[PDB]
This record gives sequence, structure tokens and C-alpha cells, in this order.
Amino acid sequence: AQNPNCNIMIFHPTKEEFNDFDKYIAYMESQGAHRAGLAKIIPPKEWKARETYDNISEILIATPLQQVASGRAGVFTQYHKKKKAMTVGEYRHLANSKKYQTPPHQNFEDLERKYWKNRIYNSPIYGADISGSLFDENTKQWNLGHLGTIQDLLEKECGVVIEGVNTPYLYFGMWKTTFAWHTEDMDLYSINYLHLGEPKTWYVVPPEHGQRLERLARELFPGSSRGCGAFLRHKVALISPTVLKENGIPFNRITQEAGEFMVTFPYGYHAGFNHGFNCAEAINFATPRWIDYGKMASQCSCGEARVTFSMDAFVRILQPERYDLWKRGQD
Ligand SMILES: O=C(O)CNC(=O)C(=O)O
Ligand SMILES: [Mg+2]
Ligand code: NI
Ligand SMILES: [Zn+2]
Repeated sequence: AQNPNCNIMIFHPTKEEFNDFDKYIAYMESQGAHRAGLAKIIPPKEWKARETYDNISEILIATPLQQVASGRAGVFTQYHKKKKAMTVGEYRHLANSKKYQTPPHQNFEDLERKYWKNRIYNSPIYGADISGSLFDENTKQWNLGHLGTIQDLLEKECGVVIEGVNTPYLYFGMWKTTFAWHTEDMDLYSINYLHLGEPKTWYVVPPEHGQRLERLARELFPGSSRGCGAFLRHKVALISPTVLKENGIPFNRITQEAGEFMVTFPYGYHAGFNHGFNCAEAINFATPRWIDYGKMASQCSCGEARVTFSMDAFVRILQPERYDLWKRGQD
């Protein structure tokens, strides 16, 4: 078995190898990359997502989210308070303010320490889940707005034709902005490109060990656990590396820098934080190996996680028994 310790792998494709996305994902899996739950892909030196970022300040963040934490430093939840709309220009200025900017630090490790020590005492503002793309339409390789769609993958593999579309989303982050422990909707893959700015640190649990994370989370958030049989779908719970180590949960960490792609694999729990002002683009995708994960994916039926028009059809076809009670939570 390749990569038996489930280490995060880093790949450096040539421009020639960067021409066939599906084939490269299959290559990475042949090398055991999926066992980690997360892989880094450094694009060929000749590749660019776009010519410049010089005119992005006019993008609107219609509902910036203030991430308010409750709990203790290593075990907390966050809630998103909606704020008034602001432009990317306005948001960047806020990120750079004395109140919100990245603190002095020695290196990524000192900054990680400061994050876990201090996150709960601040409420950073996140411009998340903004439909759009920053790839130039002439970028032909690894353009997240030109990928084959999940609906077309299900059609090719299973023969069924369903409604729905699949488009990317932009994320504008600042120091301490946080993504809680989650897998993707329907345990899909995701791909994330860090277009610009300061890094993003990721933590990931190997898919083969995901249930160990779930069991810990039920112990650490016991009322959440009673309210919903899949509450990590709410994307509110954080657990520090220290806590994971104290409880024997296998995990890995890696820092993504501007210009790099990350891939999350089916049922790879992941969480992380941003080091400073940045802009990422991400989208979910499928391969044939995903289909069995989609059939087995947990769902939130308490009604909190409340998910997309396109996810309806996935549940309908892959989880017909659930269909019924799941759409009761979504209607
Ligand atoms: O970048 C973020 O805030 C969160 N992204 C993801 O969880 C992803 O790409 O799967
Ligand atoms: Mg603009
Ligand atoms: Ni994700
Ligand atoms: Zn729920």
C-alpha cells in the first residue's frame, strides 16, 4: 500500500503533466496521496492563474462574517455574525488595521502558537462563500471555473441525468479567520487555490480515521452531538492540535502559500486558519472513486446545515432512503 502512514504529499507537476486534470488526480491517488486526506500541488513555473490582481478591489463581499468564538482555547465553537457589505478594497484595509493585522512573529510555528493561544479572544471578519472566479478565461490548465461538473461525473459513471450546476467560490481572509472541522458536502473532493496574500494553515485527519475524530467531537461538544447526528456539518467546531494529540487522533498539518493548490479527498476532515489578508478560490469535484463515499455520506437532518440546490439531486439519487427526512431538514 502506498503512503501507509497517511502523510500529506506534495506534488510538482511539469507543464506537460498539468494538462490533464483528471489524469493527475488519478496519479496522485496511485501514489497514496488520498490516504492523508489532503495534498499540495505546486503548479509548473510557467503557469499563471491570471496576469495581475491589480483590479480586484471592486469585488463586493455582500455579507462579511464576524467569527465569534465560545469555549476554551483548544475546544471552541464559532458563530457567524453577519456584517454590512464591503468591497474587497475596504476589507483589505480592515485586515491591515492595527485591530486586525497579523502580529509580530518569528516564523509559521510561533504564529501557530499565537493562533491557538489567542484565537478565542478576538473576532476576525471572513469574506466567505462568494460565488465567482479569479481565473483568467484564457488559463486552460487547472482553471477552477472550467472543471468537469459533478453532475456530468454522475452521468458518466451511473447513467443518470440530473439538474444542478457546480461553480467556484471566493474566500477573502484575514489574520485568525477560521475554517472549522468538516468534510465536504456529500464527502466530495475539494480543490483550493490561494490566489494572493498571506498563507493558510491546514489540519487534516486521514479518511481511514475520520470516525475517531467524530467520536472525539461527540465527547467534546456533547449537547451539539445530541441535537444532531452529523453536527460537524454545521461547520462550527474547532479542536486544537494539542487536544487532538492528547486524545490520540491521527492528523497532519501543512501551510499553503500564495500560488499553491490544495486538494481535499473524500471524507478527509480538515480545519485551519489564515495568517493575514488573502484570497482563495475553491470548488468541489468528483471522480469515480467518490461515488461510494457519496452513497455513505452522513447528513445533517436537524436543519442547521441547510445546503445547496445541487446537493438535493445528489441525495435523491445516491441516498434515496434518506431523501424524504433530509429534505424535511432542508424545507
Ligand atoms: O479556505 C477556506 O476557508 C475553507 N476551504 C475549504 O474548506 C476547502 O477548500 O475545502
Ligand atoms: Mg474589482
Ligand atoms: Ni473544505
Ligand atoms: Zn444538524
